[PDB]
Amino acid sequence: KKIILITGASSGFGRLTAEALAGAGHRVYASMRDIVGRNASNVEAIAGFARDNDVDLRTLELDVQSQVSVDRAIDQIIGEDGRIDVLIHNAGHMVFGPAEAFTPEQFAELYDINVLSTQRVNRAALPHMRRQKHGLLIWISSSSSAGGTPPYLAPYFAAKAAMDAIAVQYARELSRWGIETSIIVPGAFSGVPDDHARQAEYEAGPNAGLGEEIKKAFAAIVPPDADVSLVADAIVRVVGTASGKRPFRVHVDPAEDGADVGFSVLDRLRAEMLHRVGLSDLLKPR
Amino acid sequence: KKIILITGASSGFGRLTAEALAGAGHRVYASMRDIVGRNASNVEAIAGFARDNDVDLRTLELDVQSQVSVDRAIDQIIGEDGRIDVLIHNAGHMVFGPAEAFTPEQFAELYDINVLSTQRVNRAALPHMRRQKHGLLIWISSSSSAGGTPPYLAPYFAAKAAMDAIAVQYARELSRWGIETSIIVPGAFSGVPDDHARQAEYEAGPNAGLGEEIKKAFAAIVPPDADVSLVADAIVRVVGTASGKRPFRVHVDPAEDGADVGFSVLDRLRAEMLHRVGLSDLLKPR
Repeated sequence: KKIILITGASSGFGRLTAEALAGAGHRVYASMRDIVGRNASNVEAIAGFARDNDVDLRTLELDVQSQVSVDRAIDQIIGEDGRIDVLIHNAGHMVFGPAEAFTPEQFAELYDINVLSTQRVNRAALPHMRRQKHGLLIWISSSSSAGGTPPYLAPYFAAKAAMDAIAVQYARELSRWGIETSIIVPGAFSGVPDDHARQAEYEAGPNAGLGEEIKKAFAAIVPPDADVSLVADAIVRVVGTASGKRPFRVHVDPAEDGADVGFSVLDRLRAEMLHRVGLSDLLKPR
Repeated sequence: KKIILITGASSGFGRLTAEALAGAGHRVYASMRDIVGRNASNVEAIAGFARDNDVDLRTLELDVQSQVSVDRAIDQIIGEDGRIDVLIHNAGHMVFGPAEAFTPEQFAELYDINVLSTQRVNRAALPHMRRQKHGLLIWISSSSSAGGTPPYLAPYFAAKAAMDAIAVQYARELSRWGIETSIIVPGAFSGVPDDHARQAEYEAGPNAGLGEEIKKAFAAIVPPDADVSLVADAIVRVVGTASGKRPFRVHVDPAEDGADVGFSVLDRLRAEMLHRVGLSDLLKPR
């Protein structure tokens, strides 16, 4: 029985994952921003599930955009439980529109939400996990960072691509500390540009209709019975695998956009390089 | 003879590329920050080359971290020449150290320099290129976004990974406007963490010596005669290729870290997806 923290768990993969892990008997902290306001109903929904099923599912206020918020929440868990066994980076947020119409700040904000968030959380949690010389980081990545993708989500896909690159780096840099990494790669199963005038130029020029054309074409390739719970069940299986035998990436992509193939080539090239330079021990947590 | 703007051209690939393009007879704006202070010598070096060789190489103040700076510089070129035929995104900056020891702001700053920079420049330049219905964006990407890589450069590799994802998106989103894209993928041929205490923990724990071990192991695989001018010559060749027949990516990687293989798989999967959804026209500028 593990102590687990998941970020951005108000709904989506985050929430089903927190519930499935708690179903598997773990002590699960399902964290999220603004539990008194914006997420009050989600808190109620999750709390009701936890009591109805008699599982150790707890909700925790954790705003990943605030270091002070993050620090407080990590201190609560450590003061209560002594450690974190599994850290699940899931907080995220996407957008749609012509990249040119998104402002520089918009891209920055996206980075904040999808990447800087993980760094705040890691900088808070990692000191404790490093003292244990043991632990598992799970990152919810995205098939888009190495598979076929639609146009019109650039600030989002950029941030996710950076997030996966960072996950990979930590995997190596934490391995001598005994910390394991597993990256979940979900396929296809939300803001817009602030520059309305620029977007209107796109709509009246050669890209007229492209936005809707993209949404429809990409919706159409998702199997109608594709279920987001597949991701939660992949995660319960990772957590339930013996230490040292966890997969590095798990692909859950009913639309089969190819990230399984892309990443398995990238993963192979990256390992090849570490063998080549005499650093193959970084491929395997101590 | 083309009108060309290159960012971050004070030295490095940027500078040799500006000189080679000017050698090929183009009108080249080699832009950079702070030409009166920090880059005054670089300005002198470049200006001396231009007069000695009698080439149309011009230096231009352009601070990619300032929208006002960017706008001014683009207005100067357009007021002088009427258009930009080739836009070369090259401004960049790297760092080395354990990812945990870099602060959230540090990662943000890196993103600013390596990604938000291109967005400021694109938002300024693209309206003009779109009116022409013609033009070429060249991005200087990095073998690290799809090849074997060292640990200890996470904020940098993250930013470059996002930058490549963005380049790919613009390639599709600009194609109906007639704008071509080519991405240069240079292999191996500089700040540090602000959190000294955290870095000192890494140095005294299980990652003792890893920093130097990485620098030495990765230096050793670069062929001693690998020359950075290979990149400049690849770019002159792209620019000199007929419109509509430019390669999408050009790999220049003497250490052979595998990004050629990684990207050619990713490129294939991405095209496959656009054919699959009926958007294959996005693969080919109008």
